[PDB]
Amino acid sequence: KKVYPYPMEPT
Amino acid sequence: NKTQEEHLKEIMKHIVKIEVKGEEAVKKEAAEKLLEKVPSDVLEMYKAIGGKIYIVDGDITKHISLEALSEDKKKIKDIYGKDALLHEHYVYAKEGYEPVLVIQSSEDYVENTEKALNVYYEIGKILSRDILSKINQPYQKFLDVLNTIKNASDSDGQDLLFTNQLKEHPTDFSVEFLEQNSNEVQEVFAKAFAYYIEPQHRDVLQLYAPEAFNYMDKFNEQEINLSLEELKDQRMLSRYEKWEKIKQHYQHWSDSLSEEGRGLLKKLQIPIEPKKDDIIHSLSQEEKELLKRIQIDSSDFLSTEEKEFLKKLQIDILSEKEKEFLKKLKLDIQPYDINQRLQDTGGLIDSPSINLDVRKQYKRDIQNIDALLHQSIGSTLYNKIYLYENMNINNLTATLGADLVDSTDNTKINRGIFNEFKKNFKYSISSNYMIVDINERPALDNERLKWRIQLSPDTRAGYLENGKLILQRNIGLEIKDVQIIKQSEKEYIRIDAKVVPKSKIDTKIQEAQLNINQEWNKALGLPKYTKLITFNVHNRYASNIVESAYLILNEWKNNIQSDLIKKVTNYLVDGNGRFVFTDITLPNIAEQYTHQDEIYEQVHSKGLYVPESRSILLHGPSKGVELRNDSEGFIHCFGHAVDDYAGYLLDKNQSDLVTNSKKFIDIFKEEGSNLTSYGRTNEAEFFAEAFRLMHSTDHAERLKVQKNAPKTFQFINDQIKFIINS
Ligand SMILES: [Zn+2]
Repeated sequence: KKVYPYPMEPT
Repeated sequence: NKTQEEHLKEIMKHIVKIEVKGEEAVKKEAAEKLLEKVPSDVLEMYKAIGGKIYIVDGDITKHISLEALSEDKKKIKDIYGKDALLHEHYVYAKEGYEPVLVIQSSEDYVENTEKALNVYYEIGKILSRDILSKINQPYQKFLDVLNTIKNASDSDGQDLLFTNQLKEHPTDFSVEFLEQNSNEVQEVFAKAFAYYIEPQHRDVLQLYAPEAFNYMDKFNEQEINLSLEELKDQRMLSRYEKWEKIKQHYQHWSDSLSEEGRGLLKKLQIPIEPKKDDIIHSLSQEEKELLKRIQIDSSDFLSTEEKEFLKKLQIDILSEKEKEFLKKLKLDIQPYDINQRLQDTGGLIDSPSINLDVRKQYKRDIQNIDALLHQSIGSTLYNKIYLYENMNINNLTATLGADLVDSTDNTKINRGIFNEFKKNFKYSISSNYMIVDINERPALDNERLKWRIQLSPDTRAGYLENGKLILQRNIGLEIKDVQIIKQSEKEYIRIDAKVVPKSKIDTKIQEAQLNINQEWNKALGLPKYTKLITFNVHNRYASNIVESAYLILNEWKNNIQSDLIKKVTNYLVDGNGRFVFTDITLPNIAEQYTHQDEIYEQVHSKGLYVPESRSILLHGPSKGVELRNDSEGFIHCFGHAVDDYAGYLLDKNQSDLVTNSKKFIDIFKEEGSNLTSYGRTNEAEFFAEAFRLMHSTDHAERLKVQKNAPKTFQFINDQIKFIINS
């Protein structure tokens, strides 16, 4: 089952 | 007709010293009628710095305080710049750690509007050289007024206030200028204050220099009270006197606090890090062996900080199942931070984004602290009360926070990002507990935002020994001013705000939502009353999350085929989709969580598309894998929507992604590494990334897909027509 991310940039 | 005049008299009873020969009935009456023109608060501020006003007879240079001036301090320049001889003039303000103001005498300050001006001019001098200089003003705010005048239509305004020194200056007036020409800027401020104070010359100032007149008007009508407040903040006694009354007011409250009471407030200030010992203990041989063979670093959904702790677990003692493992440890290796939980959920503590046990544990502590903070600040020992808080801009907008500081001079703030950040900041919300200072205090290196909050008698708070207050959650805040200020040879953003009923701010957001749908439902041909766009706003940069939705959608409209939109966003609306613009973290929006199987199958990021709900979620505060703005993020996520509708039209018996097709998987087999590294992740991510660049606002980014992703630019385009025509 899935979804479509778009991560940020932490450190 | 009330207290205003009372302090006028008191203040004047102190600083004003009349020493004349003629019956001091009229004399003492003169100065009264003369200084009543001046804003009350500048009179008390002179007091504040230890200033005295002297109404003398004869040659003013013949008074005690002045006889100690050199040769030069005797030759001045009137408001007009015409040299003079002190022992001939009628006014003078001595500078120095012991300031004084000497005014001759006459009942014609009524008539000689030119002399009354000079006096006011001098007072003005006091205000910008003696008073404001102590709190680092005038600053950028006033530099702006100054520049608006030089580089403007009519050259009169300059003629009336600027001098050749300023007049002939090549460029604008930068902070560096004001710094090594303070005398100059201070003078201008004085003349403006003068013309504004003297009721006759006021018109000349509003006629030939309105920017200036407006500035002085707003300043002497309100913003001056905040100046006094600032002054007071630098005095040890003022600071301690204020702290004391507060301490007193909450005296009973504190003495009654239990041990648990202090316990709760204490953790609520320092989070409990997870102890390696427990972590290991709850593992399995299965999971613990994987833990060694696992290249923890090889994962890319773990932050370096988290990844760090995760490594230390190996020293102390991938694929599907393997990564499924690391999705749980992520939830487990998180600090127990109560304030973080309230911010992440924006107050929705029942959000099933974490393990049931820990959730309960968070609810109890919160319900409890909610009862501890039951006494409001409202007291008989004081009226307006300003509290202070130092913030890190990344907390409001990581994208802007990224460029807020001048890359070269750490002490300077980039004016570009400033106006952008200042843009739509009209209101704020606080969902966790705001910890503030009774008196302002220096901030951390990564904190360039300095808030100055006007509390409400109604606001509940807890008193802390160290001189801080812990405020109640769910606070409503209205921004009243935002300017660039200098403090400790470094530049910060002062944010003057006022506490108001959270309901009031929420209603604004509610109406805003109604409006934004009554508008786009039209522009798309959707039934007048559909729930398409949804604001899930709970944190400190609220208003911006709202005003940004509008601008994001506009760009999504001006870069994509209207017929491609309608077709797709109709599919969405059919499965009850939503365009969610929020400041809480994604793993806390129903549109995502109500569909997950496991809580550890949650995702947080700039944007995210959810098939099962057919909704696009966009998290405001963050900054996605280098994507200069919210716009691009929405659009990339729309690509997923399109990849959804596309593949759907294939064999409706089972909606599948067109990006799954045998054909496309091949386009990715060779082109997938031509665009962005992020698009290189997989099909659907390559499709949305490519889709995005194609419809970029920068054509440059468009040709980039055409001359590097041929078969793709073609594939994406087919689909579009496929959809449109179907
Ligand atoms: Zn994506």
